[PDB]
Amino acid sequence: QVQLQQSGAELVKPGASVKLSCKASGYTFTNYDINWVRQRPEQGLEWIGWIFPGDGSTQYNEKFKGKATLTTDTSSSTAYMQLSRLTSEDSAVYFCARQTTATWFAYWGQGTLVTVSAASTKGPSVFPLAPGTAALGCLVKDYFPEPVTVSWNSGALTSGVHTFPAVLQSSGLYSLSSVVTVPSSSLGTQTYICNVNHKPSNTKVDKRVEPKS
Amino acid sequence: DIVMTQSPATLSVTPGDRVSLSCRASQSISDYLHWYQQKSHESPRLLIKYASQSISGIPSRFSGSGSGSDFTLSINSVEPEDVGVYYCQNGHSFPLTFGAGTKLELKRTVAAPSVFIFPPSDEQLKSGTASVVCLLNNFYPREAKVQWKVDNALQSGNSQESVTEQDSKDSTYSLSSTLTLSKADYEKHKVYACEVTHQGLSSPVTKSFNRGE
Repeated sequence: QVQLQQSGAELVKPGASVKLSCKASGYTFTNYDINWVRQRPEQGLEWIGWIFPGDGSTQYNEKFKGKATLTTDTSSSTAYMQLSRLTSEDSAVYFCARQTTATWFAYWGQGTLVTVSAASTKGPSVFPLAPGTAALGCLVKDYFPEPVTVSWNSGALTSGVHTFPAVLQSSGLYSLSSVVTVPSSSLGTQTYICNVNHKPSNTKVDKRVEPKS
Repeated sequence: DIVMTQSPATLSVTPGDRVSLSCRASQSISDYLHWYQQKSHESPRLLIKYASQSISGIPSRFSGSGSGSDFTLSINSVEPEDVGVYYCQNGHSFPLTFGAGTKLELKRTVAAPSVFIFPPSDEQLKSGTASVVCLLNNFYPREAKVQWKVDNALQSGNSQESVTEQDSKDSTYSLSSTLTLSKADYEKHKVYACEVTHQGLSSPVTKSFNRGE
């Protein structure tokens, strides 16, 4: 039941700070270290440092020292990483990971996306795409920042689904597509609802997609 | 320092083949090398700890090799589900470091795309903007050409594109393209079309619609 749950995505003004969180479960939090790893967009893994929640002893990678700070909280079984004076280059996904014994990590968190920008958060617009096989979907347009989660029929519909990576528009906003192929005869019987969630703007939208006329 | 170096950045293989992925530790690290698999939108997964030691739960076809500096990750008989990026990691000397990654592609028989075109929603049109979306579904190889035509006027620079990660089951790709126009521009034309060229198509495929029809 070894579970590492990281805090939600972040948007950060340059020069400001953010404290990411990693909560542990399924094991005795006190015993094993917790490492932090950064993955910049379309790139590889860079190590940041570790911390022993048993006492609080930490050692860092030291290009991340005037940048990263690691703490723990035994009473809540949670590790934290404060990122200070952030630059647009610090925009990345930040993973936490539990060592068991040595330098290898069999257990990772899901990762936390951090976007460094002066821009404000804007919720998306959800538009219907609408069509033996038929295709339909949702256009999740003009939001900031990443990410957005998209599911169909509250998760009940996964087969035939394709959620495409968002593209960055000239406006400075993201636009995303999510489609699903279904038989055309079901367009009258079955209802189709794409479930869009953009937590940076706290926006949850359920859009039913229909043929017109 | 230390530097891990894996070297083919990308690799395309047939299911059933044997795959060897190299990792050059720029300093003797004995059997202290670690392999990770990261699939799209996922945290890394430990495949092999210490050069060649097994990891519980990991399929038997995965194995490690090497010592000192040069290392090898091997997949016995590769499966479609082995698509993804493969990282190696220094497990000997801090600062812990990662190789740049080798992305693995899975070959399959050529599959032509299914093409679908979607008109702008009246809901979006009210906002003064019109997005037209062209869907290319389940094709191989990845190389595909999407051409937007408006009243036989070739469109360039006013569209954005986005391809999915290779499917873990059928090894196909899907592509989504959005042609964006102003409300004014959109209503001043009739025939909107996306032209698709692909190795699986004997001749280009065109899907279209007349605005307001």
